[PDB]
Amino acid sequence: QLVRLQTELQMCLEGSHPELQVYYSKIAAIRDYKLHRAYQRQKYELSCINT
Amino acid sequence: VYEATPFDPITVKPSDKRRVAYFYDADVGNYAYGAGHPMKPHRIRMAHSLIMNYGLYKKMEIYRAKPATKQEMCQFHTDEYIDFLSRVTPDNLEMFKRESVKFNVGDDCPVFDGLYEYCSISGGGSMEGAARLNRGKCDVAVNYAGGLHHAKKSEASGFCYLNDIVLGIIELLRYHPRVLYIDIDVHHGDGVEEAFYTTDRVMTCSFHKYGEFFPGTGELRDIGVGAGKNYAVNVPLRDGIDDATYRSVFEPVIKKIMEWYQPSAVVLQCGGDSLSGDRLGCFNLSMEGHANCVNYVKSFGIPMMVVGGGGYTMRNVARTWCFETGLLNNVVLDKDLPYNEYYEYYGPDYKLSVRPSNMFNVNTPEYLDKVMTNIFANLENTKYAPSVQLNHT
Ligand SMILES: [K+]
Ligand SMILES: [K+]
Ligand SMILES: [Zn+2]
Repeated sequence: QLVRLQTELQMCLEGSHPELQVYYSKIAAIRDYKLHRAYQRQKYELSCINT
Repeated sequence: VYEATPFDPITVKPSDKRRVAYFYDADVGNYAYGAGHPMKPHRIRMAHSLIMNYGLYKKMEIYRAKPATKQEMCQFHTDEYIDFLSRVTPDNLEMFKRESVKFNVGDDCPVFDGLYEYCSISGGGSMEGAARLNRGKCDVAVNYAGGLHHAKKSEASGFCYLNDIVLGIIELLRYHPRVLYIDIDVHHGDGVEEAFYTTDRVMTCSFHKYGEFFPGTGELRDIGVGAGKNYAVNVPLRDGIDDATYRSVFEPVIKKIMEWYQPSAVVLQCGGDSLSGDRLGCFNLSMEGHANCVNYVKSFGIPMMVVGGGGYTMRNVARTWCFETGLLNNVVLDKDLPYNEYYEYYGPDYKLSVRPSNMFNVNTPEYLDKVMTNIFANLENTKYAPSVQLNHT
């Protein structure tokens, strides 16, 4: 169990083991969402200044 | 002489179209009474925004009118009053302690930076609207920076410092025999009524709330003195009046005035302290109920001059003014507000709506029957003699 646990620990501290890859496709969504909101803000603001 | 009915969908009639001249001055929003005061000119600016972003500017003509001059102000006010207004600033008030005491200045009507300029803008817009109406250019003339109807010929009263409606009607009277003035604020339109009380050429008609209220005047038995007797109509009302009630009271009074007085230039004050949710008024009117008045006064077909007034919750005045202005152009707008620079202030669902509450209506079929019968009685001594050829008003 030492072999297995430290193999997973130093195979994970790079970023490849399952647990850290189940929280990374759950936070990239949050960042993508915030960025989409920023873009929509600017889109509405500029098309307001235009008119 | 009053039967209560349901409130019918407001709807523009296609047989008449107008030429709206809208007056706005990008400076006006920039003045502020003080820290906590309920009067905020900024709301006029807010309404402008919606007019731009709804696409409503494309059927009317938007003008800045030149500010009114000192000697155009002294057509109604005194020289001492106007000279005080012109010389007093928030910095030298200590050297006017007599005049401030003497002209009703200091708590309900303070002095801010830009007082005289704000007054100039209001008066200018009103007089230029009247003049353009005299020259046969426009049919309706809108000026939301004017309507400060509580000001006295020698006194500041009730957030108002200059009576621009008096100047407007004076300019309208150069070419017209008979001018009607309608006042649907929640307070009594007392400056205009005190100004035109002993004449028969201006008929004032107020729909206000009489009680332990402001200003304290305008009873059912105050109907004019001298040759102006029966030429001042008051409709006192109680709390809670809503759209159906208000419409059934408002329509027949106005229609009988139009049939008897036969005026042929209407001024319309469209104050907004008579809406549900206002912070000083106490009525329970919707946006459709407050706009059906405008629609009815417009369905007659004589030169109208629409002005502003009260409204102390900015959101609701802005929305109802934009909706009314859309209605003057034969356009029923859409309920979803377009994105604009004030896409706050419109919580929680961002729509073109003013919502009523459930508070109770203290006005019942007998009080109103009595009031309207007294009025219909007072309102038959105001016709024109049989030999007097008119111009089909
Ligand atoms: K009124
Ligand atoms: K009068
Ligand atoms: Zn008022």
